[PDB]
Amino acid sequence: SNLIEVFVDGQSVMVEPGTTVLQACEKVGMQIPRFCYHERLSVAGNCRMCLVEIEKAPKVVAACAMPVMKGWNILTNSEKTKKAREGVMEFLLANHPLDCPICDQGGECDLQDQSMMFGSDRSRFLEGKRAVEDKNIGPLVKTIMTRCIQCTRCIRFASEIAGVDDLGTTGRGNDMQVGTYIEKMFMSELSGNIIDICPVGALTSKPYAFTARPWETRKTESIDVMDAVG
Amino acid sequence: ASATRFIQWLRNWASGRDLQAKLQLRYQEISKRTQPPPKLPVGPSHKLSNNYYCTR
Ligand code: SF4
Ligand code: SF4
Ligand code: FES
Repeated sequence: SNLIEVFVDGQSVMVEPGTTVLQACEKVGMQIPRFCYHERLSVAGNCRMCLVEIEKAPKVVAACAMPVMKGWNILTNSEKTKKAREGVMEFLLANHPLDCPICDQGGECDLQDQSMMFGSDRSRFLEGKRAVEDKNIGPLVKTIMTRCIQCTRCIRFASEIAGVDDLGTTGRGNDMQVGTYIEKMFMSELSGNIIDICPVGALTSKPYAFTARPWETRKTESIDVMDAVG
Repeated sequence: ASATRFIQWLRNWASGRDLQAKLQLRYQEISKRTQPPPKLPVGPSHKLSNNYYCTR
């Protein structure tokens, strides 16, 4: 009654038709490294990190794009899948500044956790590194666009859910700046969520700025007051 | 007497051969400030091509 039997590393799993490769892997317990995909946001194949090789295929498909059909043996720990993750990680960090001490995000950073586990130990890189002029977005959100990995997640956030339409890609190749072209002071509702949407230290809270690192502060669960929804 | 010539005969006489290898023994071949700045060699990595973590 609308269920497809497919294999993740040779293990049987039942899924609804229309679901993505990453959605099927979440059912068994697997988690493919990602940068664009979000549970609440839409689907885009920008970064091409969530590469997972399915057998009897010449090219490796992304976990974002492909919907699961009948009869697929998704191999997560094959020789080509490991080389795909190690490859793109080196491309992502070739044009990204050495800012981990001056970065507002510490242990929470998505680039840090993934590059240690999935990426290579050393980089081939010798010469390059692009530098991006920072744009003052608002007094609530500090913006250093040098660290941005042009993942296109905040642009989708402002367009589809926030519904403000200010952020956008301008330029081609290396010279691509994420943000408002007209230098407009972006202030609206849900603007304090775009700091949490961004996986890297490109967008961060200006009132918080620098106080503690993610690992240093002890987390405690509470319901927020002074709000109707709670 | 504090003269080394006569004393060296006494210490050699009283059980076992001495003369060489003193108690202090920090006179010659003790290099101060170690050496001129050296270059530390790299292992089987560092040199590019076929340096995948899939193999390692
Ligand atoms: S975004 Fe992550 S990897 Fe990049 S400088 Fe900040 S902490 Fe380091
Ligand atoms: S600012 Fe952050 S969320 Fe926006 S495109 Fe860059 S990395 Fe992605
Ligand atoms: S996370 Fe799937 S393409 Fe970027």
